[PDB]
Parts: sequence; structure tokens; C-alpha cells
Amino acid sequence: MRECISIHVGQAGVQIGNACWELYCLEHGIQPDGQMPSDKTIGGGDDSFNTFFSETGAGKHVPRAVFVDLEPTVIDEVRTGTYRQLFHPEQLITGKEDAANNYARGHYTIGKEIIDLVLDRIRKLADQCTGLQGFLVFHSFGGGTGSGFTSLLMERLSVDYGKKSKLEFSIYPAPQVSTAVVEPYNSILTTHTTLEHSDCAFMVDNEAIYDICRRNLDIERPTYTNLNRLISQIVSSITASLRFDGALNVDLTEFQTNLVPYPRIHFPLATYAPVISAEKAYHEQLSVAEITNACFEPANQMVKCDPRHGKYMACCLLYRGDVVPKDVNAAIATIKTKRSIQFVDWCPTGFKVGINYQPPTVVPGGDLAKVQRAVCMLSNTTAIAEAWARLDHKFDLMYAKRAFVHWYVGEGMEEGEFSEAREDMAALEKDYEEVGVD
Amino acid sequence: MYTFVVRDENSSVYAEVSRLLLATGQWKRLRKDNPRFNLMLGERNRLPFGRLGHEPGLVQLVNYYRGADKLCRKASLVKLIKTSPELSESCTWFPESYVIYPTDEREVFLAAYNRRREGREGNVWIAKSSAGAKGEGILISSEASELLDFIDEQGQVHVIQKYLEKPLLLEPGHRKFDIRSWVLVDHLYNIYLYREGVLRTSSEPYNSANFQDKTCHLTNHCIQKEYSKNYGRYEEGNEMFFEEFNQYLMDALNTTLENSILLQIKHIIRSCLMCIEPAISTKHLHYQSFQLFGFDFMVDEELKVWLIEVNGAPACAQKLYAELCQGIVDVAISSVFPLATSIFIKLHH
Amino acid sequence: REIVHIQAGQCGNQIGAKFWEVISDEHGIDPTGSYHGDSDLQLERINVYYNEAAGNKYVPRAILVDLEPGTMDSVRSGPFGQIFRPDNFVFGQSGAGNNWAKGHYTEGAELVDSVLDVVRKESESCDCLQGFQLTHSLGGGTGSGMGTLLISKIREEYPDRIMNTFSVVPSPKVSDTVVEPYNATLSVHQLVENTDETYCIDNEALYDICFRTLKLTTPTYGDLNHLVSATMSGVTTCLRFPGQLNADLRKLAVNMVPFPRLHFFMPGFAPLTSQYRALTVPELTQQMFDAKNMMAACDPRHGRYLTVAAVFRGRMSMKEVDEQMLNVQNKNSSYFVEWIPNNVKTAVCDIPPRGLKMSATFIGNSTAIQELFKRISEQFTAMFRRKAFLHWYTGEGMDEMEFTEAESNMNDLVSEYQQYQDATA
Amino acid sequence: MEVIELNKCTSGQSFEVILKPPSDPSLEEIQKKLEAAEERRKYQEAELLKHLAEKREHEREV
Ligand SMILES: Nc1nc2c(ncn2[C@@H]2O[C@H](COP(=O)(O)OP(=O)(O)OP(=O)(O)O)[C@@H](O)[C@H]2O)c(=O)[nH]1
Ligand SMILES: Nc1ncnc2c1ncn2[C@@H]1O[C@H](COP(=O)(O)OP(=O)(O)CP(=O)(O)O)[C@@H](O)[C@H]1O
Ligand SMILES: COc1cccc(-c2cc(N3CCc4cc(OC)c(OC)cc4C3)nc(N)n2)c1
Ligand SMILES: Nc1nc2c(ncn2[C@@H]2O[C@H](COP(=O)(O)OP(=O)(O)O)[C@@H](O)[C@H]2O)c(=O)[nH]1
Ligand SMILES: [Ca+2]
Ligand SMILES: [Ca+2]
Ligand SMILES: [Ca+2]
Ligand SMILES: [Ca+2]
Ligand SMILES: [Mg+2]
Ligand SMILES: [Mg+2]
Ligand SMILES: [Mg+2]
Repeated sequence: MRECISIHVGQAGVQIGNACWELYCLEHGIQPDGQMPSDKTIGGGDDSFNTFFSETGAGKHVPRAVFVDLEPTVIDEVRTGTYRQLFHPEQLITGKEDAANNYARGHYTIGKEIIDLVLDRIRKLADQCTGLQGFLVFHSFGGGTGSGFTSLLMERLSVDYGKKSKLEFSIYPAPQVSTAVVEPYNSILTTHTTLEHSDCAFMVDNEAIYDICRRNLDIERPTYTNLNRLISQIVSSITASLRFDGALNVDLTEFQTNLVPYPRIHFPLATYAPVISAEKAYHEQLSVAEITNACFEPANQMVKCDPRHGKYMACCLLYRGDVVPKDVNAAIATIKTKRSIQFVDWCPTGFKVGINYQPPTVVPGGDLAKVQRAVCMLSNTTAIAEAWARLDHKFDLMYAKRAFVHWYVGEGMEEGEFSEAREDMAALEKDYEEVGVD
Repeated sequence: MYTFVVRDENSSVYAEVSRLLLATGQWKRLRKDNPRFNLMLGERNRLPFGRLGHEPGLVQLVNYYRGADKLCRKASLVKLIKTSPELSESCTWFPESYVIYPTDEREVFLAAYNRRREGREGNVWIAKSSAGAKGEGILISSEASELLDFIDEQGQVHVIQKYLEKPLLLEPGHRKFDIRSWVLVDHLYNIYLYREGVLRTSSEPYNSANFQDKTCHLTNHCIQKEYSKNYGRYEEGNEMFFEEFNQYLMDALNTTLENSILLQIKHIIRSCLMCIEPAISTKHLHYQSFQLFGFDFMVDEELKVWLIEVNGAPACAQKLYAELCQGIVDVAISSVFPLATSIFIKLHH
Repeated sequence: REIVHIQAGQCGNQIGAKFWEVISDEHGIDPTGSYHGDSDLQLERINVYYNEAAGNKYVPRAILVDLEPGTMDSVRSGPFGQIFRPDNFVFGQSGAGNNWAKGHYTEGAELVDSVLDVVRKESESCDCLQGFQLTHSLGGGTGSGMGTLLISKIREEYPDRIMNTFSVVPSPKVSDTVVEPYNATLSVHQLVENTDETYCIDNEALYDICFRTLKLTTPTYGDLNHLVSATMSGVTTCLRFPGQLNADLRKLAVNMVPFPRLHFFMPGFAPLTSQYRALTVPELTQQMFDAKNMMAACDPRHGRYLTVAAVFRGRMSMKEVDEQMLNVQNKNSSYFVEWIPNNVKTAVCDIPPRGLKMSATFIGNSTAIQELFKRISEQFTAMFRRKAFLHWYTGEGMDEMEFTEAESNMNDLVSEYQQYQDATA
Repeated sequence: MEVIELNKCTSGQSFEVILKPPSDPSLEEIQKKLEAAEERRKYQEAELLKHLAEKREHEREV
């Protein structure tokens, strides 16, 4: 067995980490006090769930996770919440003043003061691993901590753990749920410096999660709690292959091999169905073909864009629940004759499929309904570049007037990095254009 | 009240639409780069579709269908027809055409030309390309060598298409023509055919033995007005409207425009637009789309209709701007942004 | 993350006293400093403005400054006079005579050290000092002259801390003396360099609001301060109560100030009060964007918005505030700059103020704020071209060439505001 | 539409369906830049405290 260490950075990363680990415990039958009645290997074991949880002699199962925020109010809620017993204190690291949505403040000013401590605490978990695979880093593009410190952390993890894979779960900024106008700056800056150090990044536009919550759960004004419990379902479906017995996506390296032919273009598009409200007391359960079809409706994607006008480089279908291969092939045959699905000429036109028979787990008292079967499609499509263009344009509008730039230069940055990063995004946007148009 | 933006200055049609929306008293125009808009009268090239539908609390509409170029570029249109099972190589209303890069179909073009040459079938051909506008870039011949040589001389793509040697010829004049039809597709993908079409008329008598002359075989209004001495001999501006053409067919050939030609027109429109419906439809998309299309047909002497091209940024006939432009706002825009008989034939599908 | 409050001069100490009366009520603390409230949500972020003391008492983290004891003697005897720390009254004896030079260079220089001594003690007992807020007028001598002096001294000892001010701008319609434009111009030059956020409270606007809209034929300083304290309660409401969104002074400044020198905000409030009819979200939103609800005598339609923040208080159809906020922008979309995307942000605090079920506070960084500085610059030059009343200042050591510099910098400030009002994408 | 590499266990199955076949920085280099921004931060702070020192002179000059 090979362990995976999760790192949750900034408010968004931390709060989403709370949702994931809450869901993980329910999926594995672990109680809030860390006891696991179903585990008969007391004090140890190399089972599949042990990739994410270590075991103590007392029988407590402990997430291989580190939480880190530059201000404590968010992690303080972890230290006192339902799962306070799950984590032991040195896993939770807090500063005193945050980065004020300033990439430079998080990366340079405050980053330098706390980077060594964080790495030391990460090394204390890596020392408990017999065959560490890599890291899963949860953070926001928009926040100062989530953007600036994460990039710093990613840089030094590539030096101290050179041959270990690093996966990102990144929250793409949306005006509907943000109170910050400088997020485009932080998004471009962090992407530029993190790009070379990330093997696979799953991007989640808060705009997508917002509409999905109100359209499919009839929640009039979703909160972060609504959004995080939905995101955790997707995160779980993506990470389930690492935590349960299986053949597909069992090593972090397989995510890169299956989903990323070119290193720079490592942003797969996630699509998830079915999202069903708990208020609908009796619902017409959806067939395999209906949820598989739903994977190609932009309204169900984690990032709004049109794959019809891009090209696919890889596709994985991660079913959870009562699904058998035959029903999948039936749907795929029908779907291909009814949808615009063009692969690049230098890649096969095929789906890598995986099925876990355990149905999706929903947190008691949540907003989601329990369903018989669900699917998360991971697609590396050029259409995701639309999200970069949107962001690049917002960056351009403010930078032409140098708006807000003084806040970054005042923290030690040079204007060069703004144009240096923006130029990198220009290439990235043009790299997507080469691969998928004409 | 609603807002909109103009991003195409050289647009005849939508110049009147913006003009007429303003005069409504419920529409407000903004700069060419203010995203806080309800409607975008976008540009013909590199319209930023990716930046639409991401403004909170703003329904956003645009007057173009992303991907509609596959029907409005001559080379792509050929590959769409030949490779679409809904249309197929066995297409009765499209002339046997081939895409020739100066993927490529050079042999297979010569393939039938040889079989046709041996069979004494009038193997007269034409080459075309979407780049050459203003009647520049057009070659007609009877043997490939002289035509294919012209293709290689230029550096862009060119399609070779069977020139139709037996067009329906009007009298008096013994002259050629094409038919232009305007079709509006709204956000719901209803297909609306404008009840008024126009014939772009050739003012010179047809001559099959002589294509040396550069005006007896093309009739795009511009050519006739700049390279023909009889621009307007028979009708105002080389433009004959349906009422007159219908009366002519009744008197000369004892038939109607609706029966002899307009049924085939409505079938080709439906066939083309429904073929691409799953690739451009915006029914469940974060932004909606409509678009005005200009289909160009022609009629042979057996009263069969042939589609020649589809134009995605078409101009209108001078007389009909008012009525048509008013029709767009009614069906395409107001249908989405309500306010305080019909001129369209709904092509049902 | 604690805030240290400072109030200097007559105006500063009186709007300051009302501010503490208001928020003390909102948090449930009586004039003696004892908490007697109904909800624990009042106390979650009480530390932000209060220290906890022996006997389970909360003491405002406030410092009281003046060069003459008159107004400060009143505060101690006022409604909440006994709430303040008696050690935090640092007052001189002579006064400043509405003379900027006396507060900044002579009389104030003597007392300033005693003021910073109290600042250090308040700062040394702060878990993580967040910044300072100053209340003061720009037309007097103590608040204007000494206040800008204190700001300069605080930035020297706390250069990485946020310095914010609620600055009352003078107006002939509510004028104490004629040299008020001189003192204002000198203070603004200091505020342009040493503050991060200045809320420009214009007494002309407060008067017009009291007289024209509230139908008060003869307003007092108490009537104007009721509006100023209401705004300060609204501006600080998100910091003082457990509010869904995480509000920090430096995070707020980063999001509101695109250019360092253009940090002068127009405050706004709705409804305007001195009734029982429940005000609807349609009515709250359209009022806060009206010139008649602005605390700075400037027309927003004569300028452009760099950033905007509307803050709604109470239980309300929050889906409706969104619908309407997005409505009011479409009506005025020409008055928002296109080069700062999504520059209108909204925050909601479920707890309303006293006597209202729904309220709304408006914070705007608009280029129309130049109209205020242009007004002050005219009054300044009208006297300065004839050097009238300068002897009051040259007698205290100042040179007329410091006056010329201040004038130039404020006309430079106006020019900069004009640059971005005409800028486009 | 070929089905290949079908592995299966008690927890589930996995397979692949094909429809159409195909047609480095160091630590020292980092540490420097964090310090290069730190030294730039100090220079801005020194320039501020000098500007303030200049204004303290003028104050007591008056
Ligand atoms: N989905 C989701 N996104 C969040 C959440 N919290 C914050 N975000 C995103 O992050 C932005 C706000 O910045 P934060 O992530 O909270 O702050 P940070 O990353 O810790 O950086 P600092 O606050 O400056 O220390 C918002 O605009 C969101 O896009 C959350 O709970 N869920
Ligand atoms: N297969 C065919 N048979 C007969 N004539 C043909 C033909 N293909 C093209 N033509 C001639 O070419 C002309 C139309 O050319 P085409 O429409 O491709 O140029 P164009 O698209 O640049 C002008 P527009 O943009 O206004 O539609 C007609 O006048 C017609 O006579
Ligand atoms: C004078 O010292 C103080 C003391 C306390 C607060 C302030 C202050 C308030 C403020 N308000 C209120 C709440 C709020 C919350 C937001 O999101 C969470 C938001 O969007 C980022 C904007 C606003 C607008 N804006 C600025 N700049 N300062 C100043
Ligand atoms: N709103 C308000 N403004 C005041 C008050 N007292 C003075 N001012 C303003 O400040 C100016 C007079 O300055 P003053 O308060 O005497 O300054 P001080 O000498 O430092 O106390 C006038 O032009 C007023 O605009 C007050 O009680 N309320
Ligand atoms: Ca075990
Ligand atoms: Ca690496
Ligand atoms: Ca003395
Ligand atoms: Ca001293
Ligand atoms: Mg934070
Ligand atoms: Mg054309
Ligand atoms: Mg006074």
C-alpha cells in the first residue's frame, strides 16, 4: 500500500477539507472519535483505506492531512467541531494575520515566515509512510493564502519530494460568492508559478456549483456549506479509486497517465450527475444511460464551457453504485451517435471506465438525496480554456490601468511578475488553441 | 430596461436593429466593451463566445450561433454534407463538389471527370473559395488541368463544383439568376423563413459556348452593377421580388412559386439546419443564440432547386430592411426580453 | 484582531462619543460597562473594539484627545461618560484656536508624546493589532492639526498597520470660522499620504439632509451627529458582529482602494431618520444610490465609481437585495468603471440597528469626490491670493510656501481623480 | 467498440472501451527570491521612515 497526504490551504481549502473528511469517514464507517468497528486490523494494516488514514495502537484512524491557514478562525472551527477528535493538534497550523487577498502577502511577506514550519509538520507525516505517493492540495485561486502560500508550498514540495506526484483541487473565482475584485490577479499569478509543479489539477468554478445548487436543489441562496458538501461528493468520487479496492486510478501517477498527455495541459473537466434534492421525497431514479448522457450537459460540469467546440484528449467514467459494464456500453453507443465528441487525431477515441458498487454516500441532514447510481466524468477537453480566457480578460482590464498593483509591489513583488505570469497564460491559452481548433 | 452593445460597425442589417431598439424606449446601448449587457450584436470574426453567460443576474443573448461557420464556409459545407449521415454523399440538391487543397480530394475529383469525359456528359466545372469576395476568384472550364492550375496559383483552399449548365432562363432576356432566402433561427431553434425572397438577376443573355465573358455566368448584384451595361434594363437593380416571379411562372410555365420551387427550398433549409442542430443548439447553455442566415439557391430548367452556398453575415434587399429587421426584434429579441399575422414561415421539425 | 480608536478635538470627541453610545447599545453594554444582552452573537467579536477587564467589564479601546478640557469634561459627564478608561483622557489646557499650526506644530507637539504613550499601552495588550481609526474634523485646529500630526507619529511606530479616519469636511453653511478652508487643505495633504481609508463626512450634506429631507428647519450639531454615528455603526457593523463573510481592515482596503492616493470614500445611509413603516428592499437600494442619502456633498452622476460596497442589516429577502442590487447597476451602468470588473460588492448582517428593522449603509470610492476637494480648493485660493488671515499661521512658525505646497497637492489630487473619470477600456 | 483490460473484484469492476483508434528550480534559487522581495520591502520601509524623518526636522524647525 502507498499513502496519500492531503494538504488544505486557506479558508476554501480548509473548509472543503472538512467536507471531504466528513464524507470519507461516513464512506468508511469511521466514527467522529476515530474508531472503526469494521477494521479488524487493530493498530495497523495496509488496506486500501489506509492510503488516507493511519492507525494508532488505541484503534483510532487518523487522516493523513494537514490544514494550514494564515488566520485561525477557520481552522479553529475544526479544532472544536464534530471531528475535533479525528485530528491531533500539530496537524493544524495557524498564523495570526491573513494575506488580505494579496498574493504577494501570502507568497512572500507571510509565506517566508511559516513555510519552514509547514514543511516540518508535513515531514512528520511523511515519516509515518512506507511508500508515500504524493500530495493532494486543496486551495482557492482567489484568496491571498490559497493562492500565494499554496504556490510557495508547491514549489518547495517539488524540491523536497521531487519524484512524488502532486494533484490540485482548485476553486476558480466567481463574482456571485466573492467579495474581492483582485482575484483575477491572484489566479493568474498562482497558476503561473504553480503550473510546472502540478501533475493534475481539478478546477471547480464556484459559478457552476452555485447554479447547480439552486437549479437542482432549489436552494435560493446557497452558502459555502451547501457548496462544499456538493464539491466533496465530486472530490470523493475522484479519490474513491485510491481509497477502495479497484484497478483504475489506483496511483496518483495513473491520473497523469490516463488524463494528461501533455504536461502543461493538465486541467481535466469534471462533470457530475445526478444532483437531486432531499426535499423531493420520492424521485424517479435515473438510469445508467440518463446519468451518462447528463455527463455531456454543460449544466452539470464543474466549469461552465462547451466541449462541443473543443477536442477531447482523454475521458474517464467513474461510476458509484449499482452499475454494470453492459449498461455503460449501451449508453456510450447511443451517446456517441447523438453528441459532438471529437478526439484529437493523435489520441484514441475511448473511455476508461471504473465502477465501485457502493452507492454514493450523503451526509445525514444534508441537501443531497441518496441515489441508486451516480457518475463523475473526468474529461481533458480544450474547451476548459474558456475559463482561462475569461480570467485573462479580467486580468487585462485592471492591469492596463495598474489598478491595485501597488498593494502587491508594496509587499515585495515587481511588476515584471504580473506581465511574466500573464505572458505564461497567453502561451497556455495558445497551447489550447493549437491542440483543439481546426 | 434592457441593454445591448454593438460590435460590428459594417453591418447593414443590425444597424437598423440597433436603430429600432433604441427608438423603442426600453433599450439602452453601451460601449463596445461593457460586459454588463443583455444582448450582443457581435462581430463576424473571433466573437468571444467563451466570455458570454457569466454575468450574474443577466440573461445574455447573441446574434450568432457558435459553430455555424461549418455551414457558412464553402470548404467546410462540402465536408459537412459528404460526411453527415443525415445528408450523405447521396444528396440530390447539392452539386457533386470536392474540397481541393492547393483531407484532399484531387484524385477523386479527377476520378469522375474522367468517367464523365468518356461518357460525353457536359463535364463543365467551376472552382470557388470563400476568401475571394467581390467577384474575384472564380474559374469555369471544361477540363481539370486549366482549373486545377488556377487553384495551385493561390495559397488558400478551393472547392471544385459541377457548374450547372442548364439553368432556368427567364424571358424576355434568356438570362440567368439565383434566389436568396433569409432564415432566422431563434434561441429555441425554431426555423423562421422570411416570406419575401429576391432573385439576383443576370442582365446578359446566357451563353454556354462562351464563358470568356465575366458577367454572363455570375449575378451577385455587385458584379452586374460594375461590369454589365444592362444593370436595370428589366427590373430595378437586378432584383425581382416574389410577387412578380410567381406571376411569371403562372403565365409562362403554368405553375406557382410555392409548388415548383419553394417546397424544395423549405426542405433544404430544414435539412441543413437540423443536421447541425445538436452541435450549435444553445437550449441548455449559459447563453442563448439566434442568427440570420442567407441561403442562396438556383433553379435548373427542370425546375429542380440546388443549394450553392450559405452566407452567415448576409445583407438584405433595400425595400425589405424595415419589415425584416422589425421581424428579428419581434421573434429573436423580444421573445427573450418581453416589452410592455406574421412575416415568417415556421419550418416545423 | 483589535482596533484602536482615537478621537481628537471638539467634533472628533462628540461624534466619537455618539459612536460609542450607539455600538455599546447594539452590543448590550450599559453606561457602566456591564453586559446585559440577549444573544451570545453580540459578544463573539466584542474584543474587536472593547477590552475585557476585572469584574467581567468591557472597556472601549478608545483614546480621547483635545488641547482644551471643555469638550472632554462633557464626555465624562455625558450618557456613557463613565465607560471610558480614565487614564485614556489626554487633554491639554490652552487650546488650538481653530489654528492648524497650533495643533500640528506648537501646542499639539507638546502634548503628542503623552498621547502615543497611551497608544502603546493599548497596543501592547492587543492579541493582533489590526489598525487604528480616528474621528476628527478638518476645519478646527486640534482635530485637524494635531490629528494629522498623531497620524504621522502612528505611521512611524506602526508602519505596517492600517490607518483609517472618519474626517468631517468643513462647509460655509455650517461654519465656525473663515480659516476653515486653510486647515482643511493642510489636513488633506496629510491624509493623502498617511491614511488608508478616509470617510469624507461633509457637513454641507449632513445639513441639507437634516434640513431638506428630514424637514428640520434648524439643525444642531447633535442632529448631524445622529447621522454620522449611524453611518459609523453601519460601516463597522460587519467587523463588530459574527458575520458570515470574513471582514478585515487590510482585506477591505485592498478590495476598495485601487490606487494609493484615491482612498476618499462617500458614506451613505438609508433610511434617513431623526417612523414605523417597514421599508422594502426596493426602497433601501434606490435610496443608498441617491445623492440625497450621500454624506459627501457630491453628485455621483458627475463622476464614476471605482469600487462600491452596499451593506444591508436585518432579516430581509436576501434574494430580493441581489435582484435589486443588480437592477440599480443596470440603471447606472454608465457610472461604474469598466476596467475594474465586478466592483460592486454586497454584505449582509442579520442584526439590525436600534429602532429599525432594516437598514443599509453605502460605501463608495467615486471620482466625484473631487467636487468636494475642488470646493475646498476654491475657498482656499479666494483668501490665499490676497494672503488673508495668514498671520495667524506665520505667527506660529509656518511659511506661506507650505501653504502653496498643500494647495498644489490637493489640485494634483483633483487632477488624478479627473484622469480616471475619463479613462476607458 | 471493443472492450479490453476488464479487471473486477468484490468492490467493483473497471475496463476500457475504444471506439476509434488514433488517426526545474532548486532551493537556493527560491530562497534568494523570497529574500529579494524582503530586501525590496525593507528599502520601501527605509524610504518611508526617511521621508518621515525629514518631516520631523521640519516640524521642530517651525
Ligand atoms: N467553494 C468555496 N470557495 C471558497 C470558500 N471560502 C472561500 N472561497 C473562495 O475564496 C475566496 C475568498 O478567499 P479565501 O479562500 O476565503 O481566503 P484565503 O484563500 O484563505 O486567503 P486569505 O483570506 O487572504 O487569507 C472566495 O472568493 C471564494 O472563491 C468556501 O468555503 N467554499
Ligand atoms: N454550381 C453552380 N452552378 C451555376 N452557377 C454557379 C454555381 N456555383 C456558383 N455559381 C455562380 O456563382 C455566383 C454565386 O457565387 P458565391 O455566392 O459562391 O460567391 P459569394 O458567396 O462570394 C457572393 P455572396 O457572399 O453575396 O453570397 C452566382 O451568381 C452563380 O451564378
Ligand atoms: C474605519 O475603519 C473601519 C472599521 C470597520 C470597517 C471598515 C470598513 C468597512 C467596509 N464595509 C463594511 C463591510 C464590508 C464587507 C465586505 O466583505 C466582507 C466588503 O467587501 C469586501 C465591503 C464592506 C464594506 N469597507 C471598508 N473598506 N472598511 C473601516
Ligand atoms: N458634525 C459636527 N461637526 C462639527 C462639530 N463641531 C465642530 N464641527 C466642525 O468643525 C469645525 C470647527 O472645528 P472644531 O470642532 O472647533 O475643531 P477643534 O478645535 O479641534 O475642536 C466646523 O466648521 C464644523 O464643520 C460637531 O459637533 N458636529
Ligand atoms: Ca485496517
Ligand atoms: Ca515535478
Ligand atoms: Ca507651552
Ligand atoms: Ca516620550
Ligand atoms: Mg483567510
Ligand atoms: Mg461568401
Ligand atoms: Mg470648536
